[PDB]
Amino acid sequence: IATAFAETVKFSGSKQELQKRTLALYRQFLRGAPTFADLYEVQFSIPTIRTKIRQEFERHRFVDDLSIQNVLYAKGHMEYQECINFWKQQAQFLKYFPEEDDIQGRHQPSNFVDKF
Amino acid sequence: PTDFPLPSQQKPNSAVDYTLTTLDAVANWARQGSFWPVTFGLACCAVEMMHVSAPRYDQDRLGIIFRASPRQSDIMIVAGTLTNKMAPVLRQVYDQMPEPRWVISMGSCANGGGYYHFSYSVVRGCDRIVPVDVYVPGCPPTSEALMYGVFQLQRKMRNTKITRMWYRK
Amino acid sequence: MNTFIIFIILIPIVGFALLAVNILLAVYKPYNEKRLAFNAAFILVAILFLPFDLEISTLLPYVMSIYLVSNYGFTIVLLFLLILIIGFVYEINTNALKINKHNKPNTDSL
Amino acid sequence: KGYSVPPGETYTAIEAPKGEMGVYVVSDGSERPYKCKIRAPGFAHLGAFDHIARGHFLPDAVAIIGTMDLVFGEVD
Amino acid sequence: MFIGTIILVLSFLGFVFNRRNIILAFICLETMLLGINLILLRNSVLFDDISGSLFAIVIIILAGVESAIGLSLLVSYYRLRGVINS
Amino acid sequence: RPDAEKRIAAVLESFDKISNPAAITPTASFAKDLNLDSLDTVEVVVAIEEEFGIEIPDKEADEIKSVNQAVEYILAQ
Amino acid sequence: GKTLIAKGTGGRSSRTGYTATVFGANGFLGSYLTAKLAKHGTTVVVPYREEMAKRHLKVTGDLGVVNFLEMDLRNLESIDEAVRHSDIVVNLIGREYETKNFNYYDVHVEGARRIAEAVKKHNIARYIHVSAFNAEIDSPSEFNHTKGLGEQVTKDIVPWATIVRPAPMFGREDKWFLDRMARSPCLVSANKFQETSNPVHVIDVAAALERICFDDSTVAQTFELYGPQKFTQKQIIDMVSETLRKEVRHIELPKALYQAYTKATQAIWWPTYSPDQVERQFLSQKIDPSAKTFNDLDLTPMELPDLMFKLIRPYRVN
Amino acid sequence: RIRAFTINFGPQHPAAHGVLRLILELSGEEIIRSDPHVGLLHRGTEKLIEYKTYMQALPYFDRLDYVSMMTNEQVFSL
Amino acid sequence: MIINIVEILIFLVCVLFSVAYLTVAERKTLAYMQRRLGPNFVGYYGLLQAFADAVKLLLKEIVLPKESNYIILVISPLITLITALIGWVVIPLGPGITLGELNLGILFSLAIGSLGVFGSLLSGWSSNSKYSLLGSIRSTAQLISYELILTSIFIIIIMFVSSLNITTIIETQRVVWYCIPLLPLLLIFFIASVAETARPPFDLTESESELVAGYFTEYSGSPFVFFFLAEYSNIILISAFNGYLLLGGYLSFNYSYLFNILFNDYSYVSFLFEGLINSSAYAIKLVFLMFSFIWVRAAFPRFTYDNLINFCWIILLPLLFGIFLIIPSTLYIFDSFPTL
Ligand SMILES: CCCCCCCCCCCCCCCCCC(=O)OC[C@H](COP(=O)(O)OCCN)OC(=O)CCCCCCCCCCCCCCCCC
Ligand SMILES: NC(=O)C1=CN([C@@H]2O[C@H](COP(=O)(O)OP(=O)(O)OC[C@H]3O[C@@H](n4cnc5c(N)ncnc54)[C@H](OP(=O)(O)O)[C@@H]3O)[C@@H](O)[C@H]2O)C=CC1
Ligand code: SF4
Repeated sequence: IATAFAETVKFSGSKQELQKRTLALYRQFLRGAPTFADLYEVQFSIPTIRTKIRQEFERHRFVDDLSIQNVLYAKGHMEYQECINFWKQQAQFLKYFPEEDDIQGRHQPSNFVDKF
Repeated sequence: PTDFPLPSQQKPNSAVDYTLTTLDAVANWARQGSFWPVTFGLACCAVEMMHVSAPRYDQDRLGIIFRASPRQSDIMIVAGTLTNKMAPVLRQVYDQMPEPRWVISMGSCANGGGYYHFSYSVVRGCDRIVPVDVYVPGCPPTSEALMYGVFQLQRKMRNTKITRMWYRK
Repeated sequence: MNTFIIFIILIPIVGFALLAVNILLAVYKPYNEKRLAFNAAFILVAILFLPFDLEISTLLPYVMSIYLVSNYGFTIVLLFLLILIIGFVYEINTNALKINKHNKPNTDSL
Repeated sequence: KGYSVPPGETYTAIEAPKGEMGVYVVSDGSERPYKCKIRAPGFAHLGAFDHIARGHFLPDAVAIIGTMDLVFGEVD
Repeated sequence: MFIGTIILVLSFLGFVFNRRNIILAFICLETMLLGINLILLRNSVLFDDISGSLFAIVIIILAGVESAIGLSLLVSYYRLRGVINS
Repeated sequence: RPDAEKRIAAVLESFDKISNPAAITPTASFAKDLNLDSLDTVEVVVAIEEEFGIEIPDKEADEIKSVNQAVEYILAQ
Repeated sequence: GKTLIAKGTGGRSSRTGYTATVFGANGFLGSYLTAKLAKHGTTVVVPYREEMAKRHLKVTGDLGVVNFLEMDLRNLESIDEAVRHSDIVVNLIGREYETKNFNYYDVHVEGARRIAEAVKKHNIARYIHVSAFNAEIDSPSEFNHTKGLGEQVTKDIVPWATIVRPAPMFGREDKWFLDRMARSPCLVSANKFQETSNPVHVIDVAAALERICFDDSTVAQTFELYGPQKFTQKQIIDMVSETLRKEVRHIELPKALYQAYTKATQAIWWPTYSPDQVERQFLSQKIDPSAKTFNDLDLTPMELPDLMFKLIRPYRVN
Repeated sequence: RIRAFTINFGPQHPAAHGVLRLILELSGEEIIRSDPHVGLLHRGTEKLIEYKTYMQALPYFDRLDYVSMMTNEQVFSL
Repeated sequence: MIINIVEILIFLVCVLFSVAYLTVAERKTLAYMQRRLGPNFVGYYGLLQAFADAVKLLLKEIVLPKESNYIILVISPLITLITALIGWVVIPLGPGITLGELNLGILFSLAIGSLGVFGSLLSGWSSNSKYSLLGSIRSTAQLISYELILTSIFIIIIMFVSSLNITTIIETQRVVWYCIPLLPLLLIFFIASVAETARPPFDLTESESELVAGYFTEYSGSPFVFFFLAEYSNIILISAFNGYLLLGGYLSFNYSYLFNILFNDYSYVSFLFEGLINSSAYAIKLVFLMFSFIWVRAAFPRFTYDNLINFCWIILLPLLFGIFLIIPSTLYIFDSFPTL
């Protein structure tokens, strides 16, 4: 009998309509980025948020089936729902951000020789 | 300068201490006497914790009068199992807590993960989160057990030797 | 001097004393991690608090010298309390919060 | 090896003192249960809480938690 | 009567040069009504028993209702309790 | 209108992936003229609304394809 | 000591077998290096002196990777016991002030000589000794004089002496680099009110010490950990006061008039601002021309200001 | 129109025997919208007894509802 | 000059040592009332817990980046100075004939009990938390609304007095045991007295973890012992203030001491004894009063703010205005008015 930020679940049929719907989702998910940086007090900048959001949607550019893209849309809008307020905490929130290199030391240079 | 008198000294163990054992034991007795926690109280082990507030094994015969506020607290009894979801809230509670702080891990689940320990959503012991000074074993440990851990913590407090550690013993 | 001025002067210094004991020897090392809304009954209570204080301030000299005004100060203050109590019978009719959401209407069909 | 359990489904509810507890068990026909789903009044009454709590104050809500037996070790 | 005129004048030209914070102006206008009583009370003390101090207890009882109407009117300097606006 | 699109051709120029600002004719396309992604189209739309401190509805974000449309909606305040 | 493939693994409790011992480590720098050291499965003997301060180093690893021993630099036997079983040993040690029981001598010279004698008596590979920036043999900051003597003693015996000279450090709870910026009731010193030098971030110091403490082919080299770019002066105070409060309030007092507070400092319960710090305010980074740095051990330490944005941000106005 | 704010009700000790994280929104200190938030304690018994035997299952099973223990034992046993 | 400073040190150590052991006293009597035993372990007998707890909780001292220290480092000292201690400036029947107070008693106590309220309000003003300061405004609103019907009833009981200096009430009340025997609105004074110094069955702004795991601010350290000591000291002061006017000092055995001291002493041997039994009388009238506070702590639960303002501005106050529509009336009827 309520919402929190108007999460709706109704998957359309046509892939064009799903395209437009994910597009508007991307706009809200991008617009909330200074609200995110306010809310969680990250070290990095707002353009780091924006390039990583763009990275996350380019992870699923070439997914064929609209009947997979439905639940991908639900995951996207739902994690927008859990990010637009303070359900997620910053320790929960840094699981998207492999930010620093110096945690690792010297490591694998993706050569076979240094697997050994 | 450039020379050194300082010889091979004892361990932190002494008896010749003028006035510092007395003053330190007074302050340590004050800290050892009142001793209130804040409840964090997550599960069944909190039911035994509130059984220590029951009249059979009363807290207030010792001084344990817990407030519901992490600044007014001294020690932070983690009881119940500890989810993956909880643990940042627990460490944030732990940080807003004044510097003479200790942690009691009440309950087997609270230390080394306990009876679940093999969940995706449980933390394998609060040693992954907060530093702990007294463990308390077993699913739900007895009210006897929690008070025995409390007296062992106070027995640890009786060896804190903080004032003569300012004197660098 | 010498009577209670000592008390109202000693006491602020005792307050600063028990304050300024532990400002030095408590360990600080502060690590980290350390518009609005309304109602009418949250405001009008304290607004209407004030006149009913200072009518008691009005009443206080009368109750100081209740004597030297006999048979007549009684009449005047009875008129004063009548004029005030009608203000009370104004304000009894309205001041309460109202639960906004509780509906009951009967259901109809075609 | 535990023991043999015949296959199939069942569901069984008794009134625990917090409400109807249901246990829904799909047994494989083997040593170990292929599915167990609990059903908790502390997971349903908590679900109803928003529909009940509207039009109150916060110290109303503190009492109305305790009325419907919200001990959250019976959530999942 | 230096003691009351000085606080009255400073409250007054504080109420003039008040290009910040409407409520500081409002309380300077309040403190005028106790800058005036330090004039009135010491004139009554230099004179007599209750002639001007009756007016003093009047202006105290009425300065209460001054601040009461001023608050309960400042609440309505806007919309009421709170809504969308601009 | 005047020098609003100065600010817009400053923001889009400050935005990357457009190596030729001489290719930015003002009254020109986004995805035809500069090969902007449909994702990147509304990305720079949100960049534009964030620069002017203004908030747009959904259909106003739907209709924008060239910046003359954008300036024409900028004109609404 | 011989090992397997490299340092950086991909999972905790995939344990190494390297048995390290870190002196000090209750306070400032020794947090983050044992945080990097127990993160990747190494046994750490961390000795201590105060029981209530050693606790928050336990949660870095789970089991057997943190241990407590009751050392004291007076006691030979305690340090003797402390590194019987060790494999590598670092000592970050040395207060920035004398105690009521310690000279500046024999907190990193004969205090260093005892533990290095224990190293030579135990044949411990990979002894690493930190020492201060600007570690001369000249007088003017007898702190620096004593660190130069300490480096001399650690090179007298034990050619296994990787000496590392970090710059003024920069991290959370900076002892006298940002606590005198953050709390800063009236930061007032520096007769020469500018003219300091290189800052280095603390997790970069810890990464440098981590990437030195495991690889070989670096025995007896000395390192200096330079600031990345800026080598900047007290004008960074202005960047510190780029945060809106600007409460920094440097009042640039005379030199000999400033001594009295430092001579007050010996009487106090807690340490404040002892005069070798005041003398180091007249110094700068006497940068070694020949000492290997982050570029030698393949690191790039982070810059000052953008990291300072994260590092001081509880302390804003609104 | 309505411009309402929100609070978090209990991190640790609001109601005893409950980690009652309740994200609760108020206009006039009226609970116009209520969003209980539970699930902090998802210890995952529902997964765990899929790999345990039936004799092993029961001391998982009264860890749910820890104030009515052997009744929960009894409903599983029935 | 030397006698009065050692006087004031004796009286301060009495009140301070008093309010120290009062918290142990109430915890013991709650515990026996809760069918258990209180602090029974501390040191030498078990009378000592608060006297060690004070030394305990000094040594904590946190500050908060959401708030200026300059207000919260002083605002619990404010109510420690004014609300707790200089309410005793009136020497609320310093239980002999004599006091440490010159005159003009009751409205000084009124003024300082009035002065404590924004000590509570500015305390709750802190930290700029949008869920906190509304709770502060709640606390202060109910606090002033029961201040008003302390005020408007102890100004009407002095209508049987008309003299405003402190003692004249007490010498007036020894004839009738005037305090409660002529009027039982003591009880509503008592139920007013739990609110204006909230150690109550109301507990109202102590929504301890209903807010974000903190109730007032959690200003722990020396401000905590300041707030704690000042709340308990406000309790024993307002309890004395009840035992001052509307409960009686000077128990009737001192009125009968005409039939006792004339059978005990010859002629004025340094006034050795009568101040002691008079103090005994006032002390047993005071601790027996606050024993009912420690009852009502553990008898009836919290009291629901909207109903609390219902309980102020709808019921008690019109009954009150009736009750001083009759106490001016009835003495005017029956015989006459009091002089001063
Ligand atoms: C006639 C000849 C004499 C003439 C002089 C007359 C003087 C008489 C003395 C004063 C008269 C006493 C008046 C008492 C006022 C109390 C009235 C009252 O409490 O009303 C109840 C009211 C109930 O709430 P509500 O729901 O709004 O009521 C509507 C129901 N349809 O409100 C409530 O919610 C109840 C809350 C009450 C809280 C009380 C808490 C416990 C107090 C008990 C401790 C006192 C015991 C110690 C003192 C006793 C000493 C003997
Ligand atoms: N301005 C600076 O501080 C700079 C630091 N350095 C070097 O980095 C090293 C580590 O820095 P930092 O992390 O801040 O050091 P710490 O402030 O953390 O202190 C070092 C630890 O070792 C303890 N310790 C060891 N031996 C003694 C002893 N004889 N007497 C008293 N205490 C002793 C200290 O006290 P306890 O015994 O109580 O545990 C302390 O806990 C420093 O020694 C310094 O030489 C270099 C550049 C700049
Ligand atoms: S330790 Fe035992 S009693 Fe506590 S929550 Fe875990 S299973 Fe329950």
